[PDB]
Amino acid sequence: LAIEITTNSQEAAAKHEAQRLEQEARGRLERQKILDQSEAEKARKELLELE
Amino acid sequence: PHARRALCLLLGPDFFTDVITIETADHARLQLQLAYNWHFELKNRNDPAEA
Repeated sequence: LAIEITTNSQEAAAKHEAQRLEQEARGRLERQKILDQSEAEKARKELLELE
Repeated sequence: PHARRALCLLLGPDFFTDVITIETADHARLQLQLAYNWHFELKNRNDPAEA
């Protein structure tokens, strides 16, 4: 038991760091979805002007 | 503990093809072959005490 507690603690911390990578990834995933939609709408301006 | 025996103390650079049995924080028992690039050092190669 006193060694399984150590295994659980280290694996939990690594799971949290894996969630860190995942959540930071999803975070700028959102922002870059956002910025590319920015450029798309910037020229959808010309789309709908000329359409 | 006591396998080799020779009359001469090799001072020149050499190595030890040693393998250890280590365990990391994830308890991962792994053996690993080492070298230990070593060499004896003598600043004054005539002094009886240091020699």
